[PDB]
Amino acid sequence: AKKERDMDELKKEVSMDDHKLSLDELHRKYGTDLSRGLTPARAAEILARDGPNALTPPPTTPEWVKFCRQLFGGFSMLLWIGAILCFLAYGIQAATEEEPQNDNLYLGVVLSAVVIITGCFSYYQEAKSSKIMESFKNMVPQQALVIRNGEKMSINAEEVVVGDLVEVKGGDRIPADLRIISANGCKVDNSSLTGESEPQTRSPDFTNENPLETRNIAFFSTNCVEGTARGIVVYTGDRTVMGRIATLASGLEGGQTPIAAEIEHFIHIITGVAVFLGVSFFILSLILEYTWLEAVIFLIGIIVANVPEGLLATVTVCLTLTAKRMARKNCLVKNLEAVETLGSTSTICSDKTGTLTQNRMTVAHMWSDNQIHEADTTENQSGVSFDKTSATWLALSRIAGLCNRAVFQANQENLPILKRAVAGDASESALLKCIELCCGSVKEMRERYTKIVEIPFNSTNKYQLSIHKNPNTAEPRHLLVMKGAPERILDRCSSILIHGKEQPLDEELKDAFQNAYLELGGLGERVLGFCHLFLPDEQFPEGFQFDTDDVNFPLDNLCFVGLISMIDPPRAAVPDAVGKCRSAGIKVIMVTGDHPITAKAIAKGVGIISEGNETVEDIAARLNIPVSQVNPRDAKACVVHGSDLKDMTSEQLDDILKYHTEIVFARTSPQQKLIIVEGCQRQGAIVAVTGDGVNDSPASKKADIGVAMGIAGSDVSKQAADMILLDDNFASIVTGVEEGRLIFDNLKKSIAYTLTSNIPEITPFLIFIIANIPLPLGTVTILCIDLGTDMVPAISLAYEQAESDIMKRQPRNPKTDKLVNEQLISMAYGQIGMIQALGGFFTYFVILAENGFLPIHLLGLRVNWDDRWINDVEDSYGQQWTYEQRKIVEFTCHTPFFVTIVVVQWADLVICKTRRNSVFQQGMKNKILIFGLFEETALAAFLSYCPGMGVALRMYPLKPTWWFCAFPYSLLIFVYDEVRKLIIRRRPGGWVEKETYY
Amino acid sequence: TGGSWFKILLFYVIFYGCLAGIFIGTIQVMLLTISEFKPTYQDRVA
Amino acid sequence: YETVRNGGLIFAALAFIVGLIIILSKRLR
Ligand SMILES: [Mg+2]
Ligand SMILES: [Rb+]
Ligand SMILES: [Rb+]
Ligand SMILES: [Rb+]
Repeated sequence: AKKERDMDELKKEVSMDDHKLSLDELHRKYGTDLSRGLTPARAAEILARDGPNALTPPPTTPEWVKFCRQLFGGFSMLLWIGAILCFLAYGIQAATEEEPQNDNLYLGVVLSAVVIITGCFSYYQEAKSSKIMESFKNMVPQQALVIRNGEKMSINAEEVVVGDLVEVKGGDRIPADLRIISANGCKVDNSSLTGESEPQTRSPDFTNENPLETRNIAFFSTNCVEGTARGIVVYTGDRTVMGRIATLASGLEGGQTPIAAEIEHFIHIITGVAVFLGVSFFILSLILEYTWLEAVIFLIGIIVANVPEGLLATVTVCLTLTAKRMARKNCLVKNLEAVETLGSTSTICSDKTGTLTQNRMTVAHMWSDNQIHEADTTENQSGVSFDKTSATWLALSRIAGLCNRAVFQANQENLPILKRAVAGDASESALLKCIELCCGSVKEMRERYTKIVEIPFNSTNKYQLSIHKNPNTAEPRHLLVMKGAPERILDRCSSILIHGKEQPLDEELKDAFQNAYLELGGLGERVLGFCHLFLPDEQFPEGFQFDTDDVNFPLDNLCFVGLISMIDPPRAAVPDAVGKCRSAGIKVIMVTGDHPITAKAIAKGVGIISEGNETVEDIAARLNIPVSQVNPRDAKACVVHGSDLKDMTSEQLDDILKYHTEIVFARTSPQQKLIIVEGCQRQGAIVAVTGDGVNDSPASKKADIGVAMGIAGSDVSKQAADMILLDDNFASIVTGVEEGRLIFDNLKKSIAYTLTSNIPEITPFLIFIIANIPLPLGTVTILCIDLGTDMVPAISLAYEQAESDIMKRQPRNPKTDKLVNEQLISMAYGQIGMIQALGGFFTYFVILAENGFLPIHLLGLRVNWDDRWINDVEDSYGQQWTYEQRKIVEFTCHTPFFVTIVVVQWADLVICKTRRNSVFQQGMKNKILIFGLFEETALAAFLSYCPGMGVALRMYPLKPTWWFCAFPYSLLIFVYDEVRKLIIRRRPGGWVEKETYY
Repeated sequence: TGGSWFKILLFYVIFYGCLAGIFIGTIQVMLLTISEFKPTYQDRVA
Repeated sequence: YETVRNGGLIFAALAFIVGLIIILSKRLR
């Protein structure tokens, strides 16, 4: 129990193992009889010492500390310091808290609830996101078969101590990490470690890449697929290899979601002026020239007139939408903010197998007729067949079909011939399936030609054959067929097909053959040799006795029919969907535990790599590695084997990582995927990781945004990811980077506006001090614009569509190009915020003018204990026009000002609708906005004539003009920025205007 | 913090410049209609 | 005001009623 650079940073290493030691040494190390087992007494003696074989979820179950975020949440600080300060107002009262009983106390509880509610949105933005170890610890088996003091007994995996030997049958999960001391035909599936699916085998002895690749170790998560074995627990639970990971890909934390970290840099700037004035006036004004209760009522105002009550709660919605928008196209989202990170994304990291490729051995090509062929390497799509004409294939067809042990399980009615259930193995089922796209059903073809004898698949001696009886009662009555290593097969024939004929083998074709071979091997697909023979009759009469595992019938001078290559093909989309991410300047990289050859050949296959392999020019010229090669780095890309990444330093990676666009590290340990991701991140970037298997877990966390794979993924890989493609359509990454980039913009617009109206809300109280000209705008009135009026329009902005070929610009850097900034503030606080100001300030006067205008008068403290005693401009305003002297601002002015703000907010909510295009040669079809712009303007009126609540609010203004006042202004607005946009344009590079573009 | 941090301010007062007279005028022509010395509107004792 | 009483609100219902009658009408588009 030390620091973190150790408790969760001790995985930058991998090795440290003893399995490359004599059974004697082993036995001695654990002091355990390698066959009688271990003593039960000794058993517990160790469990009560070492501690149960099982994982333990991280200490976490807090459902508050996260809810209670608002206690800093957004602007809830000032709100709290405000609604507490304005909760004091109702206190500092004397002669029976008069009307101030209604006000203050209420504005305190109101601003009070606000904070609370402004939190639920500053909460639903980060739904309880956790539970990895969950699945991991749910991957260990329940029972376990281990040998002790003699017999073999079964018990709870948890009870397996280090040191004893356990037996594992095929189809069970390996109890713990163990070094097999003996086995028989054991084959374990290492998916969850290598990431590859083809079964590996287990030998009691051996050695190799000392720990992970030696055939004498079995791993924690993995499971036995066939055969049997007995080994000795070298590591238990939390201490295993998958334990180290299970722990790592759990206790590790990502951090700040870009978009969500932008919800910071501005929350500060706004909260910067939040006091620069806020307190400034409390001081530079409240100079004992106003009563305490005055300053404070003035304090709690600017507060309210500053924190955009309705805004964060807005972005929340702006997110919620672009989420509930992508989900209709699948690629579900578990964490909102992610949505706008996928757009800020600069680099993508992908698990080749399962993600890019579909992970299913499929026939890639064929060499029937001295000519190459390609097939629908897809998930049933275009390309369509290779031919299917030439009788030659006809033959090859059956071969692959008969010389096969494959089948299907349930009835599988679903036509997904390719998505159906296999039995045998990749190599073979790959073939079976291939012979179902066409040539009817093999099951029937298997019964067409009945099998009488078969020589088991490759038995070290390469090849596999079987003799069936031909029903075509004309030519031979016995057809034997075999396939095996391409080399072997060929070099044991004497004649090969051609459309149907049988020209003899020789030098001529033995060439085009080698070509096809090496020419196919190059693409990195496995190739098999197919051939058959018709055993002559006068040599084998019906009923002839063939001796199974014994020489008896021909083997040489057979007929070579063809070549077939299979591979793990790229998904349908993957091909160009990658290019699209490039179209968008996004860098990619292949992080795979599979082997080099494959990784590269597959990299080239999906654009990940174009022209300029390093180690190739090494041969394509100055036949060497160092020399005029290495240094020159004349190579734009390269393939890095994990074996070497293990011996590299921080900067060493940096170099390799950012000195060329290799896009491919192969054979990598889980940790490595992450250490790789980290390295990408440490260079100030936003990286996303796409995976499927559990080996990704880690990298699917340190990664800014993580993309699982729905079905092609582990019931964990997903638990660690942010996005869950449920159609595995790897193109959604693009239909996600776009939709994300959209909301970045469609948020500024949505935000700029949502606060420009902040100005028209402060100024009143500010002037309200410089020249005691009666509260133009009311506090209880402010909480009714950002949190009541501009609501739907802020939201609306979000729906606003594009503005250009977005996927044409480099990823938005994250250190410079921010969200909120001068460009914005200047153009929304110091420009329009002002013009709006006048407007509603102007209306303030007219609202008094046509009643008792003091364009030169006014400027005076309007007490209320006096009652009548004074007035202005030929009047007697008192108890009658005192209750009333304010009815010109309360029920009025505030109201007309109020409406005027709305009224200016129209042209705002249209000048911010676009960021660079005249609403003219630009869609003005935001159905939502529009029907809201009215749903706003209207509420306004209902809130201005609402027969009752108008008490706790304003009053009946003179419809004919108590509205149009600001109207003269809304225009200038619209007219103003409209020119600049057109200004920004005529002069593209722009000057002061584009310099203060936005 | 900005090359010629000055111009940005210059074409900033001119703004409040025009933005001001504009307030003036809208307020001028506003009065050019108030009335003859100041009208008076619907308010009475009770 | 024997005018904008039961008459200034009907005006507050010409662009609101287009909220659950016309905006709710973008599906039959
Ligand atoms: Mg995988
Ligand atoms: Rb505000
Ligand atoms: Rb994450
Ligand atoms: Rb605002």
